[PDB]
Amino acid sequence: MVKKLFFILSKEDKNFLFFLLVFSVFVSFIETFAISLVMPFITLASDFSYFDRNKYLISLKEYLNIPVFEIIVYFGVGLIVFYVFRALLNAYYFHLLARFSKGRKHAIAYKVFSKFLNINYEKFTQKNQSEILKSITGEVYNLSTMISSFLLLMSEIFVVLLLYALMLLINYKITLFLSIFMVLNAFILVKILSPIIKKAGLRREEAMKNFFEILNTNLNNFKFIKLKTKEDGVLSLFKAQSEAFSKANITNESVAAVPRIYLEGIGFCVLVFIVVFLVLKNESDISGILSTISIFVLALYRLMPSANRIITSYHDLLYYHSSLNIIYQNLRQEEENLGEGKLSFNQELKICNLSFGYEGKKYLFKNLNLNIKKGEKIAFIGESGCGKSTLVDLIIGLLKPKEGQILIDKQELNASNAKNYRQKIGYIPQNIYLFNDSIAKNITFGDAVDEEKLNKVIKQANLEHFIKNLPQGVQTKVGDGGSNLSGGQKQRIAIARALYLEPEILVLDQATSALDTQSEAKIMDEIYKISKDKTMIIIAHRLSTITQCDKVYRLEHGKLKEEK
Amino acid sequence: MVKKLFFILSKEDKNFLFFLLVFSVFVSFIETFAISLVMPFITLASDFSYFDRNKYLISLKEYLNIPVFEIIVYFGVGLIVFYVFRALLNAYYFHLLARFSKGRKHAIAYKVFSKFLNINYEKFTQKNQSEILKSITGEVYNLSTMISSFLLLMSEIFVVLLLYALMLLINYKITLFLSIFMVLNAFILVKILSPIIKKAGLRREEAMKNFFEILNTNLNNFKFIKLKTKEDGVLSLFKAQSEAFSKANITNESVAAVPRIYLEGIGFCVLVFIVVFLVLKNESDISGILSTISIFVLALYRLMPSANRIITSYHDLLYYHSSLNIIYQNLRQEEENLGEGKLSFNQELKICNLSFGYEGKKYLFKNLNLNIKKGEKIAFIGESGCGKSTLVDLIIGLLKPKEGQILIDKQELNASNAKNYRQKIGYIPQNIYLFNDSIAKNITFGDAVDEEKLNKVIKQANLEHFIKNLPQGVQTKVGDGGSNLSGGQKQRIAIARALYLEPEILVLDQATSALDTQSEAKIMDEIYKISKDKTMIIIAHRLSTITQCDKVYRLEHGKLKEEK
Repeated sequence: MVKKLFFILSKEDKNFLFFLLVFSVFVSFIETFAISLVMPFITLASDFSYFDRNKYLISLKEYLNIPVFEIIVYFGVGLIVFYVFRALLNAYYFHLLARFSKGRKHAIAYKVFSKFLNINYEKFTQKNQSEILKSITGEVYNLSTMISSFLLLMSEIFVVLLLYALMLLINYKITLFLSIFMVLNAFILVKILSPIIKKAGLRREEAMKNFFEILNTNLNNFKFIKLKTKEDGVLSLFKAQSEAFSKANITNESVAAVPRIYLEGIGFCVLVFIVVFLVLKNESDISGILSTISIFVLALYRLMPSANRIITSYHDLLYYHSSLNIIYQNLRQEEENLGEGKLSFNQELKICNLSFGYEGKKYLFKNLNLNIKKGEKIAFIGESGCGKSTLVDLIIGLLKPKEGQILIDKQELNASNAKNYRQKIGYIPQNIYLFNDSIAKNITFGDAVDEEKLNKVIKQANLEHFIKNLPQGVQTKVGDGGSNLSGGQKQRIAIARALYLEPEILVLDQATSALDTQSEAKIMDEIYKISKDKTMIIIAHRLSTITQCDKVYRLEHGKLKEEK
Repeated sequence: MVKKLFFILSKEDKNFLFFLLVFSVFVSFIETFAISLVMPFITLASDFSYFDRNKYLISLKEYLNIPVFEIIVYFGVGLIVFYVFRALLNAYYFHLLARFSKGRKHAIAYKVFSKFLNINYEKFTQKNQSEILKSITGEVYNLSTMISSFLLLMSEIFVVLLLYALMLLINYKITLFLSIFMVLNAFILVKILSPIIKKAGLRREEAMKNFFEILNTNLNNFKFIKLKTKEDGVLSLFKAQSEAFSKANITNESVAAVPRIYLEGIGFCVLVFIVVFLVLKNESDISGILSTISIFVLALYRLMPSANRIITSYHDLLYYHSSLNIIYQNLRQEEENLGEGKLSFNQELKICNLSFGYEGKKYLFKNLNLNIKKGEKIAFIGESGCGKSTLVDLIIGLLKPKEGQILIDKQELNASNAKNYRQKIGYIPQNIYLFNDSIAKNITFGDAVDEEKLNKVIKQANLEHFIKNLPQGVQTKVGDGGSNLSGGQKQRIAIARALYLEPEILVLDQATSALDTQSEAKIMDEIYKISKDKTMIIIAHRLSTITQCDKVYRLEHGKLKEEK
């Protein structure tokens, strides 16, 4: 269970979080060397005796150094300097807890999250977005506040063993009491209150997952649920998650408080009964139980949190940790920074012996071959998602062939020159999930504000007649989905976001002119004269727009053939 | 600032959280009536004197009730019964804190979140989804754990005033000390450590917002960012948020620990000055500072949390609270449960004098009139969003007219019979945000597993030839939006999710046959013979599919006219 922790925190985090245990264990010696001087400076204060008594204090007052006045000044100064050094120490030794916690929360989580970008786009498109986003958030904060209390458990147990090595080793009666009354409540809680708490924590984790994913599942299609506008759908579905997260979070945060209450109870009690046993021959009182009780109460309060944080973090480590590190070996070991190489598309692009499929799956290409010289302007009139959306995307640079090759000018561009060709093609998705911004955003997307490129693309895009019509112009709001940036605008901004990287493969990969019909007529002056410089791919199961193509591979069952 | 709190918690929560203050203030009298007996039972224990001395104990031992043996048994029993009643009370009086906190977290938040479903779909579509989802989550947990410590501040101040009303009212010297040393650190913290902490909290809130929204902004278009596959984009953008949330969360959680450290510091220091000032002839001492110091330390620890929780919750209440309750008066007061009425579409549907726009805004219709008998099968070659999506939607059942009326069989269906007509039309969005499920989900969506309806629709939908081709069939996993649930699959499932509510207005509101071209040829046997029973609306800026329509209102600048 603790493997994934030293497996998530790299050498940097390991070194700096291994020294932290030393800091907390060594500062417990300060909070037991400056805090266990209280009795001495309260018992040497009334009366001014003590130094004319006992072997130690009489062999110390016989050091003839001084009297009993300047010693109080010196001791008060060393105690306020010990307290001031204790606090000056506590600043950085409690302000590093947030560096470890919120650090990994907002360093590790980010690194591993965007680490899921080196993966093949297949499985990245074979897992719900709700699942991905719900994970990269609450689990991060949870395991962050769960890691930063699982290293305060050993410091307090070592400080308790170190408090017992002097006040119970020593002391003998307090030895038996600190080895019987600190282990008699160690099984009363960590066996009876542990399991049910763990189960509550797991139930809470599943509840959180379910909730997040469901709500985001009602989020993407805000419309059909407002088509019926069902308070049925809305209230009931959201109340599944509402009441679930309610009962779960509440039960968790309540059972989490059971520990400290039971610790206090056992403390004041296990005082009472043992006090009631021996009441017929005393006939003396003394101390010895004072310091013992104060120390065992302090230690009990310092291991109660160890217990609770254990119960909850044992439910939080099973959640992420594995699911966040294991999907980082089939996804980062993938198309990561080319492969120290690149290629050129001066000749043709041949497919040759395709044969691919999904992660299930059933093959659909099965030894398929085709070629296209750099400028052929091909088209694929087939089955879409069983033809178009699949074969054309496979033809891009993503989705490794299950038996193919694909050669750009006779160079074998497999998982090698991948990055050096991925950044060498267009897109234009017509139904593009544009993000709220200002017209020019995205447009250039990840380029820049090249103006000379911005304006030129804007005029190239047959959209200058609605951009000049805009209110703020190139900085005109877009909203998001709709958001006038629909087909007409959306797809203009799409061919434009596709002209922003320029060369050299203009795949349709969407809709033959998004929506409008004069668009295969008005963006043909962009699709057939402007775009007369390169190699264009077409996802047209329609007509018209392929009035300037050359190869029309019809993918029947179960192979392609450029009918033309 | 505390207005929105009694404005968020309804009468139920108000009554049950008003009694909580009484419970915590009255149990402080128990934790000061059972905890302040310690001295008495430790000072009457050594020696067995005391009762043969002092007016009180000698007038109490002269009660002749008993001796000094059975009294210890009785007192130990009442102390273990007071402690046991203290704990038995602490159970429910610490397990209601999670009921108030996690309750409103997972009751109030849900209620108000889905409360945003009664709103007009206009502004619900004029605000980013990232903004909506990032709010309905972290802000909920934050204000939940922020509310459940803002009511523990008055109980500890009232218990401190009640501890001072007996140990400092009384005591006189401890009166002056409890009115000077509890107010001298009350401005050292709540003026110097308050402001910067508040600013850190707000900075952290903004950071959290920015981060969440940004990451969700890279989430929706996982493709173009994998088109360039930019570790530039990925790492840099995500690192803005990473380092931001890092510094913010860490600074917040560190400065949040400043209070208790400074409280301890001031405590031991002040004690040191009180022990170092008067030290020129002592020789002899007493108590009076023991109980005083213990009590002021306990109270200081119990108001330190008051201070910190104040500093953070003052930054968390400004976040939600307002933004979560104020958008519940223009959004719930809206189309909420019809208006005790309904209507019938036995005659025609007239528009008459549209003239609508938005909240911006520049009108688009400008006095527009048109009518359509129930079965006309109309089409709008406008431009969508501004004509199709607009007119179709507006006259659909959403987006209140800015000057119109719309009559279904002469009945004025404004904001009244709305719900009784919203649940009386189709949809089919072609590019439908399909969830991750099993073919039949959604299909029926919010209906049921009507089988006789399920199978019948499935065969009606011209998709039986790919459903029978599926692996798990009607329970075939839909990937995401495909995967395999492609254009044909999506739009088949769309016309099908539209046939699931059946009658009576079959709007296109998307794509003239989504993608495929034999689809206006193969789903015409669904669009022109099956769908020969009702009134169909068409969002076709294309051709073909409107080979069976009757009115083709072309919306030029700036009005419509059924050219036909």
